Amino acid sequence: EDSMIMNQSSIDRGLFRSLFFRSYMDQEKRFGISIVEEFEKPTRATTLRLKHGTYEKLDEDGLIAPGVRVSGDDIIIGKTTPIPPDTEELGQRTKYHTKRDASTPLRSTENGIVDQVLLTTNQEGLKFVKVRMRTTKVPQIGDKFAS
Amino acid sequence: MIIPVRCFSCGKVVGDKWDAYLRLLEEGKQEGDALDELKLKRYCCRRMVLTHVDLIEKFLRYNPLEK
Amino acid sequence: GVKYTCGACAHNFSLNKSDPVRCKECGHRVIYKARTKRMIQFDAR
Amino acid sequence: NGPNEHPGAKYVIRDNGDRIDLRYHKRAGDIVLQYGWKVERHLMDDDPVLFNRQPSLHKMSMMAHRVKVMPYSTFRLNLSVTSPYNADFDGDEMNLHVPQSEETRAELSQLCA
Amino acid sequence: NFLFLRSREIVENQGVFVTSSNRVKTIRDPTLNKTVKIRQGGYKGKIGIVKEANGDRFRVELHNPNKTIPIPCSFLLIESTHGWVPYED
Amino acid sequence: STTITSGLKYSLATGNWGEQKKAMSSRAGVSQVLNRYTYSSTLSHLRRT
Amino acid sequence: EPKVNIINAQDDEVELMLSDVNLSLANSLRRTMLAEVPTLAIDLVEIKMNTSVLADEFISHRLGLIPLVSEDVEEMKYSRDCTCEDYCDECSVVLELSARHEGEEGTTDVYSSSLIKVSGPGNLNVGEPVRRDDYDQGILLCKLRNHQELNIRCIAKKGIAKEHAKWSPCSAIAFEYDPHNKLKHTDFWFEVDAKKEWPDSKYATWEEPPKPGEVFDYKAKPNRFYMTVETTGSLKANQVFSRGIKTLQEKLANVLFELENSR
Amino acid sequence: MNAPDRFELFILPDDVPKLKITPDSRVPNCIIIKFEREDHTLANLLREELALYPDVTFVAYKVEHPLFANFVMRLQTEEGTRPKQALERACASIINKLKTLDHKFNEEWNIKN
Amino acid sequence: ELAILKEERTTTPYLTKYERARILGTRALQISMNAPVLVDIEGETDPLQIAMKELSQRKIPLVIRRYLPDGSYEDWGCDELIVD
RNA sequence: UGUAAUCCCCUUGGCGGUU
Ligand SMILES: [Mg+2]
Ligand SMILES: [Zn+2]
Ligand SMILES: [Zn+2]
Ligand SMILES: [Zn+2]
Repeated sequence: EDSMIMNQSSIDRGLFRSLFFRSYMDQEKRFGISIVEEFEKPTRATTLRLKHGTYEKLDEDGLIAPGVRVSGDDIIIGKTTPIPPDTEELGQRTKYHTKRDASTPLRSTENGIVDQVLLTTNQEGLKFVKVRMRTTKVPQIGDKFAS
Repeated sequence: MIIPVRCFSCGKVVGDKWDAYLRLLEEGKQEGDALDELKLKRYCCRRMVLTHVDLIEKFLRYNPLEK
Repeated sequence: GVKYTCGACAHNFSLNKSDPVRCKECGHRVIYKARTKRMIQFDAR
Repeated sequence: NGPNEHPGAKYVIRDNGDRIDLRYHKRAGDIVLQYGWKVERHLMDDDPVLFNRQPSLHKMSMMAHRVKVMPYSTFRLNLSVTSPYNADFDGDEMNLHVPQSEETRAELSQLCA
Repeated sequence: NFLFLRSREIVENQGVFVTSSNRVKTIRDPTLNKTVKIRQGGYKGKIGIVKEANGDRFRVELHNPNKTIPIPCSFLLIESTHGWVPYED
Repeated sequence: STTITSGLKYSLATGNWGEQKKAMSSRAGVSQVLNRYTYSSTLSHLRRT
Repeated sequence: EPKVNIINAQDDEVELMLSDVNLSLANSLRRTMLAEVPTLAIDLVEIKMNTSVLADEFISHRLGLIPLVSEDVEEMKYSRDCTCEDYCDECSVVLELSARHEGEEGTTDVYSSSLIKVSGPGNLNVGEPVRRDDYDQGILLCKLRNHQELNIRCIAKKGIAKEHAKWSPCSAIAFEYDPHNKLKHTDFWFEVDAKKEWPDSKYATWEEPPKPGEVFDYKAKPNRFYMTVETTGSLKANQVFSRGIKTLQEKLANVLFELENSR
Repeated sequence: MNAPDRFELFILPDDVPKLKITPDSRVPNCIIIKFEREDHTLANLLREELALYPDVTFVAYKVEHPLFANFVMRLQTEEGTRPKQALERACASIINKLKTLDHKFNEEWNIKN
Repeated sequence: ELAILKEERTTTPYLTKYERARILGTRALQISMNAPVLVDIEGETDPLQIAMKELSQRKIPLVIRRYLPDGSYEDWGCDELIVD
């Protein structure tokens, strides 16, 4: 019924093995005269409503570095947007939420190696990043082939 | 992209015969005679060298990203 | 604090999260991060 | 065994309806089960499940099979049932629906088998 | 020692009644997100990162394939500033 | 200068061949994202009617 | 009762004829040589720098397929059976590769001859990548241009071809019996005449063709088997044959011990 | 994603016995043997060796599924002989055959070296 | 009024497959909710299997109420309906 | 004793896969 049998040893030797790249884009938006988004590693204290993933793979500038293995739901771009502070200045020792998280997580079903990170400026002069992820896909039961 | 180390079907090592194959073809030998001179009997091995396309010579023409 | 590489002349430098995104010597607008210093291991399979 | 080891469970539901998530519980071994609670265990062998392929032209396009857990990422069928489903293995996909009650399990095993 | 029991059967005070607890009967992982190396088992010498640290069963994602595996604490070597250290970090 | 620039860019970006405020009743799908899955697919896409 | 007769012998291939053995024994020997003789192959790659145009895992896969000399692999232990923390010298071999291109013109080829053995078991002849001669450069691994460098450290472990095809010592084992089809084990497709439409076997001269008046013999069994064992250079042909026999013996002895200890 | 580890083809778990024997009561003097982490290599060898013994009246084996590394063998001997003794005799006989084969190959290789 | 007397019951005396499935499901659910079991259990543990064992022995304590189109109904005990 | 986190558009259009 249109199935086929493949040699496992040929697959081990590199038959029909391929390479997969996926790129992610993000940029800093401008909402007003001094309301800008920032690429940064958000902290559990100064930001609220964080993603359930892990932020420990981000660098100081909020961007992951190439060569780092990533898994699903990991944060590859760290971005925060400002929020008007609440009355928490009552008795909080500077530990009050002023920013909201807008980070970009890796897709839940995908994982791989960070291949190349690009940082530049858009037409408007704001920061603009692109992250490319690389993985290898080996043939297995269910993959589609054709003559 | 670059000559495979092992033949997919059986597993003979063909990765060390690319340079010799090119040298033989340079001297005017036919492809069949060149493959015979390298002791590639089974056609499963012969297709590996015969149908290989060398793309790394095109990737190397781009300026390296670091220095 | 973190290294960067220019996209044209491949010149290494660093930024302090306040400099304009630009290569210091050729003024290119596209720069790349440098590879991590962690260990990278593969299963050779 | 927890939600990562097969056979395992994902939730424990008390009588009042509260759900205990076993991923975020640090004292899973310190849980005692009382009669009448529900355990959302993993799918196991010989569980009846409804199996379906679109378009569902006739009533033989939805039939209930018995689960057998296997490696790799494809559903597997005896080839005799590829006729009622009008299915072949050149890329077709099929839908699986899990009953969630004793009554529904009995209906699947006694009517749609 | 006071417990505030509420029952739908009781109508008085919307079922709320106070009863002492003595008169009733019942009816931060410091190795998380750290590079680790495996020293025993079928994954000897593979670098990973610890993801789950409930207890005595650590979930470590492997850098070599794209998968995450459970592993006992005794099988790990946590990286430090001076080489590899066994499970005493 | 924004009129022509925005009109051309919008029509080429979205594929709706017309003015931005007359998106309905305009011929859609004229402009498509180039298929770069393989070389033959790109060549086929560039010669499609 | 079993007999062996060698036709051709070389360091890399032996062509021999087995006789007075069952077909099952010969096939089990072939299967054991193909997928159950332990060899040594690179199993972990630590990439300290790779600025070449090839992906890191591309080069890792290529490295794993390079055959390494596995003569004394019996003395070596399996990685999972070694009580040592991390890897010691008795369960792993460490090779290191460092390649670089100097000058602003030309292309540098990275060969398997550049793999240098750093550490391994004492006085055991294992780990060195296989070379055809003293002047054979070996398997082409990568290519580099100016300012591209490859600096890696590889660890070789002992395994069998069941786990991954890179540990297989043999390439292709030709196997053949009954060239003249006296046993009628196959039925020959044909258009006009089946005799002149099918090429003769390469061992057809080693057996007398059936007589025209001969009747079918229902009491006969396959008795002589012709098989050629080709190796990748990690192990010699005689070593492959002998170690396949020894592996089969060990498997049967393990079964026997299990039976005797079951009671 | 769901692909099992390759070492599970030959590495035996601690709790799994290598060799489980259960009697077959439907016919006299018959046993069913379940080999774990084995395949046609050992099975066919044992089967064709045992088929030649005059006191073995039935021997067969099957691999239930290619995705699981085990096989099950059915053996049934005469009244005088216990089947397990026949299995041991088969193992020892094949070992002797392999030993003499190795000796003869070594002699021939030394002669033709 | 709406109930039909036992002497004048005219529906089929057999357990239809829908009634069998519904009875088995309800009995299995009730057993899973710690209802008393009316048959001896040898080694069975599945509620559905216990329900089937009860049904085979005509020990299920349930009543089928079959609704006629006009609204009248017949009450049949599961112990008096013939099961195949 | 310092104790770790839970959340996601909509509309549209195109391109596809299985019949
Ligand atoms: Mg189809
Ligand atoms: Zn070949
Ligand atoms: Zn520059
Ligand atoms: Zn060791």
